[PDB]
Amino acid sequence: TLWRCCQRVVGWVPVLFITFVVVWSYYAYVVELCVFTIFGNEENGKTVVYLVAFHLFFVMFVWSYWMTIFTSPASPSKEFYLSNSEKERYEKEFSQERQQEILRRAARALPIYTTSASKTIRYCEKCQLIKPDRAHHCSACDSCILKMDHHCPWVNNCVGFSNYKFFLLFLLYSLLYCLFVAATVLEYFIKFWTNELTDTRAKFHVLFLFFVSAMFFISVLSLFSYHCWLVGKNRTTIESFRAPTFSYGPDGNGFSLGASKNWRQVFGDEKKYWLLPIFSSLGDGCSFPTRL
Amino acid sequence: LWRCCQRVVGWVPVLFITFVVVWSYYAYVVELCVFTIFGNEENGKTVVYLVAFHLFFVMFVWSYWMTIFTSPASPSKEFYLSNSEKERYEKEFSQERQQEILRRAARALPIYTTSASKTIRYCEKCQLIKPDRAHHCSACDSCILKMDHHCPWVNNCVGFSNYKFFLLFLLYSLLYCLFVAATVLEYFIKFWTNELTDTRAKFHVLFLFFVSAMFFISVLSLFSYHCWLVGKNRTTIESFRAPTFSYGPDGNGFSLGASKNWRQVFGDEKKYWLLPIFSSLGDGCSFPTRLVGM
Ligand SMILES: Nc1ncnc2c1ncn2[C@@H]1O[C@H](COP(=O)(O)OP(=O)(O)O)[C@@H](OP(=O)(O)O)[C@H]1O
Ligand SMILES: CCCCCCCCCCCCCCCC(=O)O
Ligand SMILES: CCCCCCCCCCCCCCCC(=O)O
Ligand SMILES: [Zn+2]
Ligand SMILES: [Zn+2]
Ligand SMILES: [Zn+2]
Ligand SMILES: [Zn+2]
Repeated sequence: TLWRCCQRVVGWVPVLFITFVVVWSYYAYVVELCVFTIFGNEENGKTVVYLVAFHLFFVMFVWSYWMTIFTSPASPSKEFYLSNSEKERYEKEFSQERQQEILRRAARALPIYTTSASKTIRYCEKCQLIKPDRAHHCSACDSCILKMDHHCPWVNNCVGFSNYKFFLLFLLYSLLYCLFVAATVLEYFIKFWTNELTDTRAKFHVLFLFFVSAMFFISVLSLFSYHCWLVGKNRTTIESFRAPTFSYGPDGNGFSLGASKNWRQVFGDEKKYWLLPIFSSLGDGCSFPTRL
Repeated sequence: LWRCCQRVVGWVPVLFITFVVVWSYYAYVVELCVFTIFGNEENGKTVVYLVAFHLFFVMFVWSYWMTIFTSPASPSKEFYLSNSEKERYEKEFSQERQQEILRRAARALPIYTTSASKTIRYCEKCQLIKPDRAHHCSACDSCILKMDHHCPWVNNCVGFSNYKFFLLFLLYSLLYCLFVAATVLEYFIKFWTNELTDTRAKFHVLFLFFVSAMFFISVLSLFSYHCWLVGKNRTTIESFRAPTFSYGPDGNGFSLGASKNWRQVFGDEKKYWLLPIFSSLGDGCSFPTRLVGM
C-alpha cells in the first residue's frame, strides 16, 4: 500500500549521494585548498585565479547535472495510442495472427519504419500503445521513453530523447570539473604527503580531493568515449546491443546520416547551444530520418 | 520616540542602492548578456563578460556588506569616567577645577591631543574622555574611534573599523561601473543609432550606461579625496580642523610618511589589501604621532 512512497524515495538516494560529494568538493576545494592552503601560502594571485575558474566548471557541472535529473523524458504522442475501440478488439481476440492485423492496420497510418525481431509490430502491452521507432519501455520509469538510451541510476530519471544532450554535457563537464581539480590539487597533493604543508583538516580533504577527483575522471572517461562513438553512429545504448530491424532487415546504421549530420541530430544546427545544457536536439523523438 | 523612526528610515538609502545593484545584475546578465550579446552569436564574449561581471559583482557586494554591518569601534571602558569621578565632576561648579579633574584622568590615558582651547576632549553624552581622533556622532549616538564621517548610504559611520572596507567599497564601486560602462558602450552605440531595436533591452541597456557612468563620475571624486587622506593620515574631520597637540595645531601630527600611513589602514600583508577583511593596525584608541609622543 505504502510501498510506492518507499520505492519513490529510495530512487533519490543515488542523487543525494552524488549531491553530497559535490557539495563536499565545493567545501574542500574553496575553503580547505584555496583559503587554508593556497591563501595560507601568501599566493593571492594564484588563489583568485583558481577560485574563478573553479566556479566556472562548478556551474557548468551543476547546471548539466540538474538538467539531466529533472528533464522529464518525452512519452509517445497521443496518435500512437490505441483508441478505446481498437484496444477492445485487441484484448477480445485470441489469435496472434489477427492481433497483428489490428496493429498493422493502425501502424501503417504512423511514421514507423522498424519492426520486432519476429517481423511483428512493436507494441507495448502495459502502456497499450504502439512503440515509435527507437522508443522502448522502462520498468523503472514505468513508461515508454522516446529514443531511450538507458536508465541511469545516478540520476533519478531516464536518459532519452529529451535527456540525451544534457546527459552528454553532464559527462563532459564532469571530466572537466574533475580534471581541473586534479590538475590543480596535484602540485599541492605532492606537498601534504612529503610534509611541506601539515594542516590537520586540510590534509584530510586535499588528499580525499585528489583521490576522488582522479577516480571519477578515469571512471567517467570510459563512459564518455563510449557515447562519442554512439553519437557518430546514431545508435543508442539499446541499439548497440540489438540492432533495429527495418523493412529490409537488421541494420546497425539504419538511422545514421553521416558523422557530421548525426551530431547535429543531438546537438542541433545552432553552434552557440552546443556547450550549454539547453535543449537543441532535432526532431520530435517519435520519428527519425532513415538512411534509405 | 523618534530614535525608533530614525532606525527604520535610515535603511532607505541602503534599500535604494540594493535595488539599483539588483536591477544592474538583471540588466547586465539577462538583458545585456543573454538577450543582446548572446543574441549576436558571440558566445566567446558572452562567457567572458558573464565571468568577469560576476568577479566584480562579488567583490562589490562583499565590500558594501562589510561597510554596512561592521559596527563602529567605541572607546574602551578605561576611557569612561568612573562612578567616583562622575560624582566629583557633577559636584563641582567651577569650570577651572572641572578641567583639573579631566586632566588628572587623561594623563593616565594615551592622549596626546586637546581641543582648540587646549582643554581635555570630553564627551558629555557618553560621559567618557574622547580618545585621539575619536569624535561623537548624534546619529550613531556613540563615540567613533578614528571617526571619518557618517555616510548615510551605508547607514553606518566610517571609522577605525570601517575605513578600509569603505575604501574598498569605493574602489570596487568604480571598477564595477567602469566594467559596465566599458562593455555596454559598444552596445549603447547600437540602440541610439537603431542597430538593435528590442523594446525591453533598450530601456535596460541605456539605463545601465547612464546609471553606471553617473555613479563613476560621482564616486571617482570621492575616491580620489580619500586616497590623499590616507597618504596624509587624516580623517575627513581632521582635514577640515587640524588637531591641537601639546605644541599647537598640526595638520600632519599623525603622519608617519606615505608608506607607513597606508600600512595603518591596509596592513603589512598584501593578500589582505584588496579583501574586505579587517587588516588595520592599532586598536583605534591610540595612534602613533609624528613627534616623540607615540
Ligand atoms: N551632532 C553631530 N552629529 C554628527 N556629526 C557632528 C555633530 N556635531 C558635530 N559633528 C561633526 O563632527 C565634528 C564635531 O566636532 P566637535 O568638537 O564639535 O564635537 P565631537 O566630540 O563630536 O567631535 C564636526 O566636524 P567639523 O570640523 O567639519 O565641523 C561636525 O561636522
Ligand atoms: C568530488 C566530486 C566529484 C564529482 C564527480 C561528478 C560525479 C560523476 C557521476 C557520474 C554519473 C554517471 C551517470 C551514469 C549512470 C549509469 O551508470 O547509467
Ligand atoms: C549600475 C551602477 C550601480 C553602481 C552603484 C554604486 C553605488 C555607490 C554608492 C557610493 C556611496 C558612497 C558613500 C558616501 C558616504 C557619504 O560621504 O555620504
Ligand atoms: Zn511502455
Ligand atoms: Zn527509465
Ligand atoms: Zn555616525
Ligand atoms: Zn560620545
